[PDB]
Amino acid sequence: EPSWAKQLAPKSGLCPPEFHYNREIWYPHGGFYCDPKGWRKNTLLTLGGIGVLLYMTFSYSTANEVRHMPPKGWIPSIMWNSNVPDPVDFRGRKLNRDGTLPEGESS
Amino acid sequence: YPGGSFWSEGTQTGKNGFLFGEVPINGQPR
Amino acid sequence: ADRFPPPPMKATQEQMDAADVPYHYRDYCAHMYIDYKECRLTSGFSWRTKCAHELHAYNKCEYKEFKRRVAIAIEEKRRRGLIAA
Amino acid sequence: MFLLSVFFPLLGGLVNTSPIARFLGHRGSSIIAIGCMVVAFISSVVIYYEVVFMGCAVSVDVFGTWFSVGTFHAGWTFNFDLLTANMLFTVTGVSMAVHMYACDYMRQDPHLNLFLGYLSYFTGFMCVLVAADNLLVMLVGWEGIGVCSYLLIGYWSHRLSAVKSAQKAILVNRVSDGLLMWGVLWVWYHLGSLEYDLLNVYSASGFVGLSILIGAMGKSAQILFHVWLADAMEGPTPVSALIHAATLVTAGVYLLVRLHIHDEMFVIIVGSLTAFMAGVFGATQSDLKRVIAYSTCSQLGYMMVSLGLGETGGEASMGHLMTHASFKAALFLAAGMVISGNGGNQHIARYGGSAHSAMFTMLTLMVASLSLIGWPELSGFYSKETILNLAAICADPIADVAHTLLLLTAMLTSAYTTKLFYQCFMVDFSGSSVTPVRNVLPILAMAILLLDIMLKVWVGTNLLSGMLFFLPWGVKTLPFGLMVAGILTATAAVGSERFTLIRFCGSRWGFDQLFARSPVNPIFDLGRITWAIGDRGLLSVGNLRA
Amino acid sequence: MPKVVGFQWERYEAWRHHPLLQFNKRNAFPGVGIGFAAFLAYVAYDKSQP
Amino acid sequence: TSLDHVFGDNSNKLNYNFEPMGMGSLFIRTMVMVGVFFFPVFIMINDDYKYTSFLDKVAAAKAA
Amino acid sequence: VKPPRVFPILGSPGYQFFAGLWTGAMLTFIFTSKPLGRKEVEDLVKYDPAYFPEYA
Amino acid sequence: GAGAPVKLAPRPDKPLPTWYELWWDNGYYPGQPAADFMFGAWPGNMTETYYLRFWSVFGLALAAPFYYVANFTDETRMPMVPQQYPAEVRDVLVQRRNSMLKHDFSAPDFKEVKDRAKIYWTPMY
Amino acid sequence: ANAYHRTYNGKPVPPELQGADYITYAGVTMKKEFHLFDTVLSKLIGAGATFTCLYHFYLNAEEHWHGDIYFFEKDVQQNGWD
Amino acid sequence: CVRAAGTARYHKCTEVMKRLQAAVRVASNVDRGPLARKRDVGFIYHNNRLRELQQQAAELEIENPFPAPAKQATGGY
Amino acid sequence: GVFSRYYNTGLLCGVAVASGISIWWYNRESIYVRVKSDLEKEGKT
Amino acid sequence: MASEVVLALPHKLRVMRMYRTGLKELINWSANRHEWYPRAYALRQEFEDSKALTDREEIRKKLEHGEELLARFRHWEPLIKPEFVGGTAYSINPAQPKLKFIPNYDAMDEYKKGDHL
Amino acid sequence: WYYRRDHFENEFVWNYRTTIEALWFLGGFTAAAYALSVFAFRQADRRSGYPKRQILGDEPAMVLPDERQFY
Amino acid sequence: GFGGGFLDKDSVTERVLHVTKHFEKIDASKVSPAASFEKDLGLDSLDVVELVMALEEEFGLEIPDAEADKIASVGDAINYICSNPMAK
Ligand SMILES: CCCCCCCCCCCC(=O)SCCNC(=O)CCNC(=O)[C@H](O)C(C)(C)COP(=O)(O)O
Repeated sequence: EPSWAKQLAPKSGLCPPEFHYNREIWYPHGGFYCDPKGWRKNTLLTLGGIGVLLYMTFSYSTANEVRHMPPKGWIPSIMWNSNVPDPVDFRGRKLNRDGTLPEGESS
Repeated sequence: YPGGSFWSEGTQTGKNGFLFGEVPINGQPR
Repeated sequence: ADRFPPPPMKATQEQMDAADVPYHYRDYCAHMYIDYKECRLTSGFSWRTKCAHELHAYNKCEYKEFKRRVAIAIEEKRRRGLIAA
Repeated sequence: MFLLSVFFPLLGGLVNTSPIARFLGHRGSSIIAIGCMVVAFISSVVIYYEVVFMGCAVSVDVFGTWFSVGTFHAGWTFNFDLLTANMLFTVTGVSMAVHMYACDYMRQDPHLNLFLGYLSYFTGFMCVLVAADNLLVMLVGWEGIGVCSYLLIGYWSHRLSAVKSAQKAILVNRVSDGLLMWGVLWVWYHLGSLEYDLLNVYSASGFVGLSILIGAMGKSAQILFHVWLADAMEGPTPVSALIHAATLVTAGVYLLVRLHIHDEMFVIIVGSLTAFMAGVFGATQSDLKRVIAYSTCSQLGYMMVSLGLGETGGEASMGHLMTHASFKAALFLAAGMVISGNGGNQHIARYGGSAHSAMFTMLTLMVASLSLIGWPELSGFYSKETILNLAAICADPIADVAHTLLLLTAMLTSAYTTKLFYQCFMVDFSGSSVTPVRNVLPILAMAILLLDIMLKVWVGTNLLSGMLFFLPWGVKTLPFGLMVAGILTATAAVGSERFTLIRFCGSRWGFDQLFARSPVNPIFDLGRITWAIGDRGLLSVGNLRA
Repeated sequence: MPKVVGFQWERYEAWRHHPLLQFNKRNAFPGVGIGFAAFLAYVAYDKSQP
Repeated sequence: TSLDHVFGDNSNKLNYNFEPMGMGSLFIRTMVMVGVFFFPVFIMINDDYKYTSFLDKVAAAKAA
Repeated sequence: VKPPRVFPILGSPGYQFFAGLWTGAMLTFIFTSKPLGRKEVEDLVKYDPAYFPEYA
Repeated sequence: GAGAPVKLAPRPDKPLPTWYELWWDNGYYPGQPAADFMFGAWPGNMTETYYLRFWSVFGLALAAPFYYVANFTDETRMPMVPQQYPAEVRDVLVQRRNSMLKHDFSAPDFKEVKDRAKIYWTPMY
Repeated sequence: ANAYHRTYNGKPVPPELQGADYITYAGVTMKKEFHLFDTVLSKLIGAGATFTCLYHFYLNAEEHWHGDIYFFEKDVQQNGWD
Repeated sequence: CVRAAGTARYHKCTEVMKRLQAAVRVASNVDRGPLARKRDVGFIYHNNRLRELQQQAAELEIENPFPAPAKQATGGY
Repeated sequence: GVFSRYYNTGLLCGVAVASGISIWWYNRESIYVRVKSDLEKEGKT
Repeated sequence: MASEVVLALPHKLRVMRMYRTGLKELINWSANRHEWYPRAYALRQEFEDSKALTDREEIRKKLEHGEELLARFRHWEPLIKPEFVGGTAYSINPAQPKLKFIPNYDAMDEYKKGDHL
Repeated sequence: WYYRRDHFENEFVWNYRTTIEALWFLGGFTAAAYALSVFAFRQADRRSGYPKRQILGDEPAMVLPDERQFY
Repeated sequence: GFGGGFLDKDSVTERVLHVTKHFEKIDASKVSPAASFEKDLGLDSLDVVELVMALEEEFGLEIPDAEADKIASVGDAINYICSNPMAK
């Protein structure tokens, strides 16, 4: 058995024991049935990075939003965006930022 | 599934493949 | 079309713009279309219940329009001679 | 929330294909893919709700321009209208369940994470295509989903048939893409801009519609371009499901609906012919996957006819796409579950009984079959009946042929679908494999598909459903009776004596054989003639020996 | 009219007709009865009397 | 050869002669391909022919 | 050819005769429906004096 | 269930054909040509002559109704005129060549409307 | 392993493989088994689909039994025109 | 204009579309080069040739072999 | 599949019956007349 | 007609392969094995009507006619087990053949890893 | 095989087939592309309001329309 | 488990014997390991072909034609199975 084999990990428990796959190949993705030891901590860190990038793209998306026409009614985009124009209904009555009929014609 | 669960301990330690085929020697930096 | 002229339009261009009506629906039943759209696009799940009257009115107006179109076709055929008079 | 619908699957796929995946494993890759799909699905649901119900279109400046040389200006810009919102919602809802199923189906595959990453790339590039405001980004999405399909079909790089099928599909789609590029050239030269909102046409030079429709038919696997679709079953079940539900096949029809610059006669003729061919193809086979693919082709033809009918027909076609995707993916997933319970058997003649598979899979297949065949008061029922009624009132005498052809096609659809269910469960058992897999995730994916199917009925796709069009009572009941006739004939499972017609129908009309030697072997011979005869011959300059 | 010639196959794989290897009609249409009962209750509660 | 008794030996031989196609058939199919896949050329040329026929009739009638 | 044991009634001759009856009837309805529909729609309005009194 | 044993492709041992660049050898048996059906047997042993003979009638059988309906029946077949719209509204809708409203034979300028609806291919200068 | 075990040669069926949990036919044994979550979810989805179809149909039964032409002409004759 | 108008674009952003098409035509055809044919985004040469051919055929007392000229082909011209 | 001459006879009989049904449909009274007559039947309850 | 290799088979072997492939095709044209059983019995019986044939000319006539019948009836979509030749599961994922590995190639013979000229 | 294909030049001959193929395809499609180019050039000239232009060997005529003239 | 893709001798023998006894002409006591088909069991060529197909079904195998032609006795078939890594 060659010297460098001792640095190599064995076949994973996921891998079929009757399979040989020339374990020495460095694969861009991990190779065959790859399953590291501290994998859950890696997963949590990956999710943290996912969330950070999510926040960055969320901020950029809210920044670069262009609304060319008033919406037809209440939308959740109001709660995180103030650039959203005040809605105008189908009948043309301007509506408040809560999407309800204003006084004089309401109730 | 190892350990009979999806939340079981890992199974792999060591070097997964040799990038560029560069292999460590006696712990000396490459 | 002279024998069965179209009825006057009860929906103006401005009203259709405000309702954001697709331009190929700007027919002789535009107001019914507008009311149906405004009702259904606000009801959530139970749209078939709380907007039944609006749908029925729109379909009744469309029934009138379809009858008018059929009558126009019949009159045109009779004038040209395709149908015995 | 807007850019989340596109960038998030792309980032997830990049992570899944990055060297970071080495440090995660298949468990982590599945977790990441499912989370990304769910988040993008939530964003898409919010966008759909706001756009469809409150009519708020939003345009995005993303990366500035892409390239602006001369009067040609191309920009990384994204706009979300009702069409884009519908496409994004449908694609995300499909691909989320597709990823859920793939996380379990390929659990014993070695390189699962690469499969997940390529699926995520496919979904992200579909989102890119639908997010396009101008034609260049549409082209980018077209070729990106093409590349992803090439990689996914050739996932099992150890089978030559899959490689051949992938190359054939790539070349056919490249023919369509050259046609589409020529059409784009014409569109820009005669319109001066690329944004769809800046494209309003009343009468073009014809070549616009012709070339665009040909390019679309290439992706939609219509007549003269459908041969690749059957061979795509060489790939894994999730790839076929995702491709046939809401991506790739839908892109051509999506482009046509977005454009509405076609010619009604050619559209109707092509759609009717393709639908008839798909219908006769689906009832004449014994591979389970090929039948469902041909059903996909038939529904594509239905949508083609609808969009050819008119603007209202186009919106009805879009709704038909929206309803078709869900149960198409459901049929693919149920077929995959049944196949896995049958030890990889992909042939109908070795099935039977209620022991091989779970109850939920059987019920899901039943519901999907009912919806697809237009069973009264169902998801496909509404769209199919709307298209039929709008096609029973067309002003084109050409359409009269199309109406009859589509009636026959729907009857055959019910026929082979009932035959499928009958061979799956009703017949006696005739195989050797029983491993009923009852894993939670694929069952939940089926549940999500069925819930979306329920939503498509309890909530209409557009305002067209419920708009009553005035037909004689027999005419409306006609497709119902046709489905009943298909039910009866299939439950009889009877056949004819005219065996020459059988051998013709089973061969897929020999189209593969025709294209094997009319263009292809002559291309090879032209290549040999050019090289040997010209270069080494006529163009050769020999040596002056001395 | 003898038919038992050359490895009669019906009897060879007759075990395929195992009752648990068959198509179960008990669960052929699950949830349908509850749906029918709910529909009846909804009709009687909403449309019939009020 | 260790798998021949499981998946077949190399006894059977492919019946292909590796020969170029029939000259006339090759020519006919090449022309068929050219016609099917270069239709815009013919459409434009026929448009020009119809246009020049219109001009010729106009010229013939306008000088009398 | 025997029918499936769990569904033996499907092999009955009457069932297949009925299936053929319905199939053929639907198949020819496919063609006969449209002109009858057009005539019916036309005479829905033709015989009405509200539009055409001369036809009563 | 990956890892199934697979037969290999033994290396050739006789002079190659001149045009051997059409047999796809991926290293595993069985190989295939460059494309299916290109040479050798076809599933069902059918021939191109068979399919040409069949299509010679099948194509015309499919095409015949198209020509008959496009050459012997007009818009008068439909018992109704298309959807009606006010003049200021219809005037833009019918401008589209694909628009179906052109088939209203009751239109005041019906023949003129159909006259504009013809399709050209080469843009005229 | 396989949910169906095959005995062959009339072998005595294993005693451990007999009971209410095993049902044999033609010497071949299959197991009577039940899955809770699967059956419950199947019942839920089936009931949802059935109720959906039933209620959608009941809301639109008149527009099916009689024609739209018939129903709307009946409404016009009986319940006015405007 | 297009994104502000929405549905009403077919009677609201005609003039700006005409302006933009005119600008594109000026950018292209002016100093077009030695080999480039002239470009009409609004199909203006097409329909003007169509009208001239219609008039010529009317003078010619024969049936038109070409489509009747269109009032406008785009959302602009 | 299966070869049932009963299916053939059913197909032919269905063809004939549906042709007869079409003939029956061709001579029916006007839908307007039918509705008015039914409303006469509905006005006497 | 059969292929040239089958033409070389012994009369017993030729007829055996004929009957075997006929059963295979009957499965291939069958809706189910259950449909295939009576067809199998009839096919077995038909050969039983030819058991006592001696005149080799008529034997050859019957064999040739049956071979032509079978050749006319080659199924386009044969029923194959998934992991055999022509099956869908064949050649999916094989074991990696042994491949030698070269460690630290750049480290060897440095400054002299270019190209001769 | 690879030597033969890299040294295939020794296999050329003026047989019946080679000559037929060379004339009908190579030179024929050369002529087709040439005529197509001529047609495209003349049509582009006509679509820009230009008179006949002098191609190589076309008698003295107008070349290079002036930028200072409106055609 | 056992075997490098191969099953045991004993279950193979038992399955082969159980398949073998499915003939009216066959007396059970005369079936045994390595038994002549024609000379001992008195089964015709059609019977041998049927038995080959039946064993192919039982073990889920697609036997090549030449190997099937080599099959002429019980022991030959059993040893052939004992060479198959593809038999279930
Ligand atoms: C879809 C179906 C298509 C048509 C399929 C073909 C149907 C036609 C079949 C009818 C023609 C025949 O039977 S083919 C005629 C076969 N019979 C003979 O040739 C005479 C006997 N000669 C012998 O050598 C042996 O007895 C022999 C029995 C051959 C070997 O059995 P054993 O070695 O045990 O001894």
